[PDB]
Amino acid sequence: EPRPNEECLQILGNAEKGAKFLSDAEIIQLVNAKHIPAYKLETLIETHERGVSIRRQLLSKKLSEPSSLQYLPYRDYNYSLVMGACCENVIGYMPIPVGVAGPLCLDEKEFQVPMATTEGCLVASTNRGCRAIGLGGGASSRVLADGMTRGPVVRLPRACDSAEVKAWLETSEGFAVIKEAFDSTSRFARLQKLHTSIAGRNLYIRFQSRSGDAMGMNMISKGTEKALSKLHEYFPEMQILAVSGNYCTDKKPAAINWIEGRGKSVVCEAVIPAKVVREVLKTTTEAMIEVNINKNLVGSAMAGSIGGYNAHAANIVTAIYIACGQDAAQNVGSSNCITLMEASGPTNEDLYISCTMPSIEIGTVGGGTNLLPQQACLQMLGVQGACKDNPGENARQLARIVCGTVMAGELSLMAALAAG
Amino acid sequence: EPRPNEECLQILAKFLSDAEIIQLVNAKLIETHERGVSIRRQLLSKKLSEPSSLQYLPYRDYNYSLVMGACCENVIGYMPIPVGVAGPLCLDEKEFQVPMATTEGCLVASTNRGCRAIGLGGGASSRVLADGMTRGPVVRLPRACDSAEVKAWLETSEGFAVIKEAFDSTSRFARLQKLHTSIAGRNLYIRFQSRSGDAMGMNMISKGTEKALSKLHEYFPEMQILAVSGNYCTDKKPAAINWIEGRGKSVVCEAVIPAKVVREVLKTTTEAMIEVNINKNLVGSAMAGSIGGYNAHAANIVTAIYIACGQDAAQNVGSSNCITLMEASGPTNEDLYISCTMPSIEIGTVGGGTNLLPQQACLQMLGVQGACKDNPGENARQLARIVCGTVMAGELSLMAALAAG
Amino acid sequence: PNEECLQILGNGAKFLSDAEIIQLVETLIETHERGVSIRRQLLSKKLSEPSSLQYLPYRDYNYSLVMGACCENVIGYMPIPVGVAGPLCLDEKEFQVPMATTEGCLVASTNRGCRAIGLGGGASSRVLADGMTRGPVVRLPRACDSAEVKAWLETSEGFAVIKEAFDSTSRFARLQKLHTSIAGRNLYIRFQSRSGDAMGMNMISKGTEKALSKLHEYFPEMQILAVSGNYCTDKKPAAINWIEGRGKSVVCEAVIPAKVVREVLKTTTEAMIEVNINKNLVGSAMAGSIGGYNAHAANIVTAIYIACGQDAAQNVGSSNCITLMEASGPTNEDLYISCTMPSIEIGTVGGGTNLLPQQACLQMLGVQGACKDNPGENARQLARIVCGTVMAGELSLMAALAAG
Amino acid sequence: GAKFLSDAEIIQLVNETLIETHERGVSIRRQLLSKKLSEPSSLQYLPYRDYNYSLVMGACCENVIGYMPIPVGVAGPLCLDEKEFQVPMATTEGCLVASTNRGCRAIGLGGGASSRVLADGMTRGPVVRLPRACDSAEVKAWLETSEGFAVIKEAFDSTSRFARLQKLHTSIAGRNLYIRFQSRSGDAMGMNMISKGTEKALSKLHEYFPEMQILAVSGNYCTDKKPAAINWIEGRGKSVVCEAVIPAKVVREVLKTTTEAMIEVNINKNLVGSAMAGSIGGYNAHAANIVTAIYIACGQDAAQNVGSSNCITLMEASGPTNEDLYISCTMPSIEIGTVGGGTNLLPQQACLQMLGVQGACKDNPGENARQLARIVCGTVMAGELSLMAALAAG
Ligand SMILES: CC(C)c1c(C(=O)N[C@H](CO)c2ccccc2)nc(-c2ccc(F)cc2)n1CC[C@@H](O)C[C@@H](O)CC(=O)O
Ligand SMILES: CC(C)c1c(C(=O)N[C@H](CO)c2ccccc2)nc(-c2ccc(F)cc2)n1CC[C@@H](O)C[C@@H](O)CC(=O)O
Ligand SMILES: CC(C)c1c(C(=O)N[C@H](CO)c2ccccc2)nc(-c2ccc(F)cc2)n1CC[C@@H](O)C[C@@H](O)CC(=O)O
Ligand SMILES: CC(C)c1c(C(=O)N[C@H](CO)c2ccccc2)nc(-c2ccc(F)cc2)n1CC[C@@H](O)C[C@@H](O)CC(=O)O
Repeated sequence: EPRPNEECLQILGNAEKGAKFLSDAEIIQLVNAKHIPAYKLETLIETHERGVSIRRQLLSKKLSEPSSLQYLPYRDYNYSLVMGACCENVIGYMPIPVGVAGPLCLDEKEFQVPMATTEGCLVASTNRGCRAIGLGGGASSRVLADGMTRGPVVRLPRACDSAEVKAWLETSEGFAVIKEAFDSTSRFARLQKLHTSIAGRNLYIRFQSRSGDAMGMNMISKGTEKALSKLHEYFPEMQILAVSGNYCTDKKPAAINWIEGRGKSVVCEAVIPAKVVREVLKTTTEAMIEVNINKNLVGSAMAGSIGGYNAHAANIVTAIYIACGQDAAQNVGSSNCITLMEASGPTNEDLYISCTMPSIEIGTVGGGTNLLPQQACLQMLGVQGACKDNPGENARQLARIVCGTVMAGELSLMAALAAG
Repeated sequence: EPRPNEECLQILAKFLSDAEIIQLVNAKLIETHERGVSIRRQLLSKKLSEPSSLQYLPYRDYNYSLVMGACCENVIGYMPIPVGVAGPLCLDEKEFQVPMATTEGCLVASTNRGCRAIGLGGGASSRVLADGMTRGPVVRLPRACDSAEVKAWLETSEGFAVIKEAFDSTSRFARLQKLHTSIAGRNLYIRFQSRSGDAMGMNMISKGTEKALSKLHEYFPEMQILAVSGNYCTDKKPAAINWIEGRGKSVVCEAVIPAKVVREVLKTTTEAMIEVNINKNLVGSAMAGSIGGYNAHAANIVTAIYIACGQDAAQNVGSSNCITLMEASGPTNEDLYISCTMPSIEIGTVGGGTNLLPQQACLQMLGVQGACKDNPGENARQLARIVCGTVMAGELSLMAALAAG
Repeated sequence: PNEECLQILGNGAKFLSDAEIIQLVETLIETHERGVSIRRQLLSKKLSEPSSLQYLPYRDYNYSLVMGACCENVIGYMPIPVGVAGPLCLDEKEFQVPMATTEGCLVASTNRGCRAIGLGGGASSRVLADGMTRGPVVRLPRACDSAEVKAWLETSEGFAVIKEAFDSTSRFARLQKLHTSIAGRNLYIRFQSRSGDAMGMNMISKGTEKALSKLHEYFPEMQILAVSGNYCTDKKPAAINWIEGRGKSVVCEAVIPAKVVREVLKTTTEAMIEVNINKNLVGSAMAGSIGGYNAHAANIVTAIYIACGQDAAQNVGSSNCITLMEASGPTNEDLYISCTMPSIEIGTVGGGTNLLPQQACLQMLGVQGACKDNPGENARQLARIVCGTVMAGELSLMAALAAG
Repeated sequence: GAKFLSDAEIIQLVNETLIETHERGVSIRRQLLSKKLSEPSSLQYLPYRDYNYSLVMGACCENVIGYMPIPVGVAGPLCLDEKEFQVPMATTEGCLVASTNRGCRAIGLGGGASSRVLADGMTRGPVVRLPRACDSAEVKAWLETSEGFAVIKEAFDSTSRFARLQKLHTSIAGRNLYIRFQSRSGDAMGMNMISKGTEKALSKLHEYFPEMQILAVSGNYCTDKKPAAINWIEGRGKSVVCEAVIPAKVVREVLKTTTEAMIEVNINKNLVGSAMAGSIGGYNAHAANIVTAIYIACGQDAAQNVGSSNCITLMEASGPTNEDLYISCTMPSIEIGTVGGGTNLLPQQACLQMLGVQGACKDNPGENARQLARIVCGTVMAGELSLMAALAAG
């Protein structure tokens, strides 16, 4: 029997009763009367799972089809780590199939690479690329740079004033003061040379710094706030218009990420014997190079691409990112890649391949990497959490694995297009 | 208990044990699909440096029937992505509860705040401006003089009619629009474009493209199909051609937020919002050398909806293309007009990950699951409008947070 | 005098002296050259060094065709050295290409590239498209309204009305399919049309003004914000010109025998291909280039443009070029080269092509003025010559870079 | 020997240095050229007599058959940094000089413009190649150390007095390494000076990495005379900014428009319009018109208008009543000089002398080139003001 709303408020308020005594229908009555907020259903109710169940029932009534959420799962999931960290207004979870592609022979080691995707043939094709690399002695990679960025926009009264601030940041003394404020916000914060650009009285400042094993967006944002506050002391007429003025650039296509790099800049390479190209990849070295020149270079050129000189790097990046608790929206910039191919060896029949990815935004701590299922996929690769002995080594290793797996995916798709 | 290799083969699955099946694989089929995943996980665990790595990677009680031979291979489980709800989104005199699969804290709550501002301001209106998935093969003739001849042939009415007949014959939803061609010496990049009903249409347009190129091969036997995709589509890479010509659904959305609502809900002013939009989304993206990235975080919303609704999440590269504009509005010039224009939303409600039941639950929330029989492509066009509208909600909230500081 | 100078001017200016007219301070003065002299004297007193104008020439130049047409506030002319590179063997013909430049070695290097092409059987070119553009921005009250205008222009009926207004302005005004693009309540409309032998910026601007007035009849709430909303795009870098084309889209090609690559170009075919891939494709890609997949197309375009009375500011878009190179022939030692230039903005009538010195350089190439029997043939031929000469320039410079 | 022989004697012998005199050498080359043209009378109105060919031969042009007169107009005074400039503009486009002159008048009545040079450094961007990507990565890291950069900086700076190497920018593409050398070049544009420093620098780098192959001294990473995002973001040559405030009264009477109309056209044309067109660095009306006209008049490399005209034009409301028009133009890659190339010729030096920037500034190296870059940016702003007013007024 559904009790009145006045009586239900007294039971929940009591210390030795709680929501346990109230029913499903009674809690739904309190939320609709604005006594209890729907987004705090986890804290008020005895368990996290029951809070999600109540929000699903509230949502179902609003929908045109009441049984819409029937096959959206929610039970037996660890909501404790998601609440107040990863998601709000939670109505369940979305299971994404995870396949394995390996072994990927990279830097004299072997990796079993997890790939969360619903695209048919993606895992198996990437697996074929790994097999070709394995029979060809393996791949080698190098991290060329490491530093997450934030690109605020500030505004001085005049262009003459903004020019003065740019010159001030360029002196050794001015940069030293701003570096002191930036680095004071975190243990891993080490500010590199600034990258500034004027647009009239506007000034776009590109802060860059390592962030341990974190992706580092929040850490670099906090350091940027303290740095601009210190700059405000020397220039009180400056106005911080936005902590992100799209000069970072985060989650949008931008030539600045392609040229300067953002996060981890990485390069991989391998040599596939002529026999391996024929038997595994069902093509030739000559055919692979001709498709790479006219698709990945000339084709992308005709399309007006900036940073998209590859076949499907975004497929591999997105799959690994979802599996390993990364920010999947950062696939925009993280998938930037140029794939090159040429002839090699004594008879000029072997296929040299390289992929260069200047802006892989990645981390093994914080965000979705705090969740246990996501940590399982990181644990496969041996990069879960922060490396204490060498800060940033786990995040750098994951970036190398992404670049190497992208190269495996490039080998297989380009071989499929060449053979027809 | 473990039997020899000879005794295990004569019996062979249900009779044998889990330990015996592992011995058969290493020596150099399964009853249920769930059991097949379990055997793959045990073999994988021995190869890893930490054998208990897959402990918290779930796999049991998941419907693998629709995944095997369709969506994923070498399957070792599934990855649960938390789904949240942001709504109601008042769009075209309707109300939508938008599912958002993400692990970024505050994304769903912030998008929900943007929805609240739109709802208190009378709502949003959107229009689909274009619709047509593309494929951009590269072919090659002996000379540039020959590739020019093929370009001119495709430009004639009768030449285009022959290629359109071959293309449209592959599917009942296939309707070939005007071709866009581009020469690079003896190379010729042909951009086929066509509606695909409610499907995203990559497989449908690829099939029509192969038949179209085969027909072109009859008139020009010296032509060589180098690649069915020559990166002129362009699929899953940044490209100005998608920005200018469009790819999939081109969409526009708009709303007017009362000055009262900008102050109380968004904690800012209309003047501050316009100033940040001009200097971040236009001038800022311009200084960064952006093509199509004239927005705050469209990619966050696109990606979250895409994962929840069984889309190709890798297509967020081009689908996130967006320009966000803001100006003063109303009789006192204090209200905030906002528009978002997304020329290349690549989306669908049939095929791929939308065949799975959990993904279909999120599509069913929006009322766009499956193929619309009475009006082909209506559900896919509706989902594209919902994405553009939710992106606009996300733009309002994030831009308000940046302006306020 | 002071008062007497005004009375004589009422009747003429020939009776008054140079110092008298300056005391007071085009149509007032009798001759055109005399008007330039008085303007130079007034300017000299304003300069910190009045002797600056000493070596800027002005006498004995035909100012009749420049006044009220090509330049204002004229104080003389700037002599640009003109050299000749050729013969350029193009489409079974031979061309002597004039090149106005002050860059040392440019003409001689381009001349070497021509020599390589000529010993290898010659080049062949094709015009792929033709149509100058104008890209206005209009504005409707809402995005729902701008979408209504876009759909209306896309129908056969709505396009027919706008095409009729556009085509009524000029003989050569023939409107091709429109290319529109929405940005909220804004609508950017790309009008395109051939323009005979003229570059066609004034002709397409007149057709666009009439087209937007006719569009306002059907949509009275529409506001023409600007006749150019940078969607053309004219004289700025833009991916739309690269993809859709602007003016003449052209391609050239040639096979250079292996012997010619060694003796004339002092390099090999293999060396040339490796530099082309890693400089013009990969190098330009790393630099974030849109349409700049070449060595120095801009050098050749600019030089020919100044010599032949073109708008040299249009080298921004006209120099768009992708240069490709691969192995060729039975032994795979011959060098196949092609250049593709999708947006050569060019003309042989109007503007600086009305001046006699500029017409001399056009007459060398056989493309001066309008082709009567085949309208647009002279402008198309000049675009083919530009693309062919660019290819000559690519061959020589790329060979110099490969050899080190 | 050559002086005694007639014009007709040398021409019939065939069917540079031997002629001795310059003008007669151009005359003989015109006659040989005439017999190859379908219309030999084409050269009639192409002038050549009475021109100083002494500075052109072996410096600026080859196979010379005359000169091309380009009309030069004057737009001014341009009130810039408490000074006044009469800006020469070589063009054949009707109304360009007069429109630019109107923009100068609007700036003059509004108190004048102010400019600042933000950066200075011509670049060359060679491509080198190591055997593997691991090797090219090693060279990148070596150049990034303080000791490695010091050795390369020593070889670069030894080639010239003005050669002072700045921080290198490198980019890997597999086994390729693209290295962007940058340095001031006094008052010269500096393409020749930076190329010589780059050659000696790569030779020193080869001592430490002998398997390195210099594929090309320019690998299109400079980037010279092609559109490139690297020039827009990092700058090339002179990076400059200008600004001015135009009173509401001046916008109405001189420019025939309003401040509100000018800002709306600038937002929707120069920002949103250029954005829709897929532009990188083309956020302006016609900076290229002004850059090209000044460049041809002042002996610059006109082909460098590709990168030099990169410009973003911004406009907003200003003043107490918010009715005045603030304008700014930012041009990050003005490639320019007042010594070398076409600036060696006397007519071109006349136009440089009008602006007071001809030749090399002895007391302050690079001051004349910097001043001319400020004048270009300021004149571009005048051109932006006038054309934008014409479009706004319809
Ligand atoms: C990525 C998967 C794997 C793939 C493959 C592929 O790799 N196939 C090989 C050979 O069958 C393979 C090998 C082992 C196991 C299974 C399959 N072929 C295609 C494909 C389809 C239609 C079409 F018209 C062009 C390519 N795709 C989908 C391509 C898309 O995800 C990005 C693509 O569109 C990006 C681009 O190339 O522009
Ligand atoms: C949208 C999310 C949640 C968000 C918000 C945000 O929406 N905040 C408001 C106010 O707190 C809010 C309102 C209701 C509920 C919860 C939170 N503020 C930031 C943020 C952080 C640091 C920083 F330096 C710049 C912005 N972010 C991260 C956005 C990023 O994913 C793309 C962003 O980096 C793209 C860009 O603007 O460049
Ligand atoms: C075309 C001109 C003449 C040229 C040549 C050239 O053609 N040289 C050959 C040498 O055999 C030649 C042949 C016959 C007659 C005379 C000279 N070599 C260079 C050059 C200089 C320095 C340097 F570091 C990189 C190239 N340049 C300057 C080109 C520039 O205007 C655009 C260039 O910067 C575009 C680019 O490649 O990025
Ligand atoms: C600057 C020149 C002179 C100019 C002017 C101009 O300045 N006009 C004013 C008012 O009449 C004026 C003031 C004083 C003296 C003489 C004339 N109006 C146009 C023009 C023509 C057609 C058309 F459809 C759009 C504008 N143009 C041509 C500009 C072109 O070279 C680049 C332009 O196309 C770049 C662009 O805006 O996209």
